Parts: sequence; structure tokens; C-alpha cells
Amino acid sequence: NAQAEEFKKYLETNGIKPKQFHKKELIFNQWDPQEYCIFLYDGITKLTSISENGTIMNLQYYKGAFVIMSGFIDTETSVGYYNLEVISEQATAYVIKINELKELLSKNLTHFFYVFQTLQKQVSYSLAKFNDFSINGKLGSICGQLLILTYVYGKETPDGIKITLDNLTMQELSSAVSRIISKLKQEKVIVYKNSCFYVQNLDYLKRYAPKLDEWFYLACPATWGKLN
Amino acid sequence: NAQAEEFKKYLETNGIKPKQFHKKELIFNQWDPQEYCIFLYDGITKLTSISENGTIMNLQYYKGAFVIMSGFIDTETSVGYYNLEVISEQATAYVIKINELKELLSKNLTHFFYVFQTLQKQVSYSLAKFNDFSINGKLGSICGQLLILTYVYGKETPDGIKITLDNLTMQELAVSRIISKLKQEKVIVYKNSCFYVQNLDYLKRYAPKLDEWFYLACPATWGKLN
Ligand code: NA
Ligand code: NA
Repeated sequence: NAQAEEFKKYLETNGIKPKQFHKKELIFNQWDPQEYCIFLYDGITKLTSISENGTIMNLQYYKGAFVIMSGFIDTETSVGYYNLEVISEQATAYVIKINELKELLSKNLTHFFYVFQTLQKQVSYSLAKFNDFSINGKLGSICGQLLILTYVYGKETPDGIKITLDNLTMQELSSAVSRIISKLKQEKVIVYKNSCFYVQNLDYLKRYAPKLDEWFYLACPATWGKLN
Repeated sequence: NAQAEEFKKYLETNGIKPKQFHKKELIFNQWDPQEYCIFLYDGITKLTSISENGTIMNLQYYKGAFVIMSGFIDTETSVGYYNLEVISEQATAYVIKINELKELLSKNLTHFFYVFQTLQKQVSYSLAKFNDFSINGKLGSICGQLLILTYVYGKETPDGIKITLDNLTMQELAVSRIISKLKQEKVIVYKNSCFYVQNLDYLKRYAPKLDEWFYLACPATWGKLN
């Protein structure tokens, strides 16, 4: 990725170095009074929150390159009691205090625009997810998630669109969800063949995740067209 | 709101004047190739999506002051085929072509942050709403909507906290079943054209993460009833 590589060299040009994290580690946590801007450069993370009793609810998944803020740019206070957990075996991230990010995005605009449009992609993503859910319930939500996994890690092969993602991460990606996923398998929308998973009915996923499909077309058109 | 007013002048000083809309008008629409940055200064709007067949999906409700953008600030292309419909009787919005916003946001860090910050409020709003719904179904959802409505339009009366909003405006905000259940549980009561919330702690208990979001995003108004 190009627009994200420039942001990386903008951070390093100002002295910020990368840190390596590993599975189950938290890049930021819900109890820290200091808030940060996380430029996730490589790896897969998930935003999590603990309810009143102790149930860990998964809120959102991110893969580098991306920008996750734990605090408001202006107030520097928390946007929510959230933790950013690594779910890939390793992850590389730049950790900037919200204190200092505001000053760095002022000295430049191409890189403010970069962080600014990631927020926009998040905003529209959630609205599209909400729209698909309101129409097809969780089926649309699960088709949508599999749709973006297909567009991101998918590559066409004779057996269909092969999801080129180690299963140790895909299994990370409860009962209501497991039933839907394997009903798609029973319907041969997605199939297992020789240690790999292939999407064999792409149009099915598009049918029940239309607004997430449109979101990806609008947000990542070049990657959308590969499989369209 | 302090920061909303400082942004208002910045647009006026630079030569963008407010435009008045009335109920049912679309400040922007999903078939328009020109994308805009809308600072809705006053009034209540709703973000919709219209499919080929014509159903109007209601995606989000905004109240001024807020900022809604229909295009990406860098590519200027659509972020989604949406409309911003006015649901109150009147509304006042500053309509800026997205190309022109880049100039204004380029020359100020304070006003850039204001819009940046409101996008963050939206991201965390959606996660909180998602968290509440995955733990308490639609009950927590409507409790959340009623909660923030009570927070913004709350006015104490002898018969509970009055939701000081127009009946036609709240008419525009399954669901009915939940509302009836709420009525039969000593929570919400309807009479004389408005709703009254008598047990506000009930709503906080089933909309905890959106109560947290309101606590974290809108403290001054959160402290009204806390
Ligand atoms: Na934190
Ligand atoms: Na439009």
C-alpha cells in the first residue's frame, strides 16, 4: 500500500519507531488513562470490551495498514473502554500519544487526510454493516464479513476463490455464528479442500451483504474489481 | 456548544452562509455525483438509503450541531449512497462542496480537529450501539435511543422526565411491542402528546455501553441526569 507507506515514513521522519506485538497482547487497554493513536502497520488486531459481568465481546477487527484511536483528538480522553488485542501471531504498530499526534497532523495535510479518511471508512463501514444486518439479520453480517475476507485474502483458482489466510487466524475470526458459517458450507457457498477454504458462490455473499459490498467498492475499488 | 459555534464562524467568515431546509427535503441525496461536507448547525436529520425497490432504510439520526460528509476528504468520491433527510420542521445546514473543504481545513488545525473529532464520536457510537444490541437485543437499542433522547430533551415533571420534543418529530424516530412492554413495566408513560420517563435507571441498565459512550462523548449533557 502506498498512501499508508507515506504515513509510515512521516512517523519515522519525526522519530517514532515501530514496536512488535504478539498474539493475546494488548497494544492499548481500557484501564490506561493515557490514550494513543495506533498506526497498525502489519498484522491483525481486534477491538474488545468487557461487559458488566466479565464477558469479552468482540467489537471490530483491523488489519494493517490502519489507524485506531483510543482517545479523542481534541479532548485526548477515551472514546470507549476498549482494548486492542493482537490476534495474528505477530503485529507491527506505531504508538503515538494522542498528545503528540494532533501536533504532527497539523504540520501536514496529506497525512491528516490519510488518518481522516480512515475514520470515514470506519463510519461508512459501520453504517453499511448496520444496513445489511437490518435486512438479513446476522446472515447478512456473516456474509459481509466473509465477503471482505474474500476480497482481501481471496485469489481465484480452479476450486474457487481460495482464502489465502492461515486457518489459525481464520478460526480466530459463537453458536449462532458457527451454525450460519457451516450452513454456508453445507450449501457449498464456501468449501474445504486439502487444508484450504475456497469461496465457490461469491454472488451469494454479495446478495445478502449488498451495502457492505457497495462499501468495499466505494472504499477499495481496485481490490473490489479483481474478483468482480 | 462552544466548539460548534467557533466552526460556524469559520465557515461564515470564509464566505459560506447557512441554507434553510424544511421537513422531507434532502440536504444531499444518493444519486448526486457531487459530494459535500454538511455542517448541520440546527435541526434534526436522518441518514437514509434507498434501494432499487424504494424502501427507505433509516441508518442514523443527527441533531445539530454536527458534521456529515457524503464523500471521502481525499478522493472526493462517495462514501456510500446515502441521503440526509430533514425530519424536523426546519433545519439550518452549511453546504460545502468537498473540493472547497480541503482549502478551509488546510488552513486551520482547530477546525480540522472539530470535524475529525465528530467522526470519532460516530465510530464509537456505532460500536456502543453494536455492543448494547449484542447483549440486550432491541430492548437495549430502544432503551439507548430513549436514554439519549431523555438526556438531550429531558425535563423533569411531577409525572416523570418529560421528553420535550414534538410528537411529529418523535413519530419519525417489533419496536411497538418493545414500547408496549416498556409501558407495562413502570418505565415510559404516554399522555398529553408526549412521553414521560419515570424509571431512568432501567434504561441505563440495558443500554450500559451507549450510556458510557454518552458519558464519554457528551459529559455536560450526561451530567444533567447523573
Ligand atoms: Na485506553
Ligand atoms: Na451523494
